[PDB]
Amino acid sequence: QIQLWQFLLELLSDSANASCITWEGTNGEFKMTDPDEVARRWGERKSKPNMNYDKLSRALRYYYDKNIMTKVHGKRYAYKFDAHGIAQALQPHP
Amino acid sequence: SRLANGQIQLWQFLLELLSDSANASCITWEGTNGEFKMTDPDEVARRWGERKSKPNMNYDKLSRALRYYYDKNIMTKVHGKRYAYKFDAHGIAQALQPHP
Amino acid sequence: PYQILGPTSSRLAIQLWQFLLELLSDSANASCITWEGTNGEFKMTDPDEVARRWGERKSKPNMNYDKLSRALRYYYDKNIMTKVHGKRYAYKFDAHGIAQALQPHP
DNA sequence: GACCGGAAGGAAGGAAGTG
DNA sequence: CACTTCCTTCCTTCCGGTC
Repeated sequence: QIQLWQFLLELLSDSANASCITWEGTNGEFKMTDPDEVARRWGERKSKPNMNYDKLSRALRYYYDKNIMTKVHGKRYAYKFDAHGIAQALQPHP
Repeated sequence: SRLANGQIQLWQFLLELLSDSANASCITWEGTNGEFKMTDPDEVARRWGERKSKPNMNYDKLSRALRYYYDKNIMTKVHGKRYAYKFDAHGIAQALQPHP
Repeated sequence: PYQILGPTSSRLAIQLWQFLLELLSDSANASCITWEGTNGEFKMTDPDEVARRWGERKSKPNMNYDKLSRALRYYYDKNIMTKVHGKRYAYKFDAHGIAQALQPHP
């Protein structure tokens, strides 16, 4: 199915959807400017009327452990994709 | 369990680590009746990955596996303690020699 | 409803979809399973009861919902039934799938 | 309110065993 | 085959907590 981490890159790529989500430079760093709006779409996308930011953020926090993306400290609605994290998952040395 | 004799099952693999106290770092017992605790859930998960050739394995995915054992009655959650699961002898007994 | 009881009772004259419609026949089993719309949509109101029974009729214990559900998950591509999106324990039969299985018309 | 992480359980679909 | 078995993967859907 459509994975969340993918569905975010679906909207980040389109600069017309800068109202809800957009990049913030650094290195693969991004922000949700309208947190509710993001969750609202990811809701309808998966036939989910209840899906809010809390339920979405939970989904994102699992990626801290999967080592896909990390939370940008202090900065509100700030999540940064982890290159090394993703690189250590497709070039592993057990 | 030594009475085992497909691949290793999680409930089995855990009893392998529990038997040896060299692995007391990440997993260990907590009183009688098979109450056990994971003292480093991260470590346990990583080995269950090593054993099943699956480097991605993390608690969320491992833990989900344990939670399927509630209907098999193979092991149970200790509600009080964090990262603490209790085995069920009768469960693994019925799992090995089922009687209709 | 009555229309769907055509296929079910004609095959009754043992696969899992057959057994599910054997449960939907009459009622008193409404406690565990029943219909939504008579299009095909149906819900399991006690999933773990449906399971317990299905295991009993096949003479195999340790038959939970996950093991039953996985069986329904293979019916997706055979086109015997489909999932109802965002409805806990809700599935929908495909008449055109049951058609091919009862009568082969290539 | 944003943020953290258990914990439960759904739902999908691989992979190997059943008989 | 038509499942059964055992997951792995990916989340919703609650929480009781920190800040």
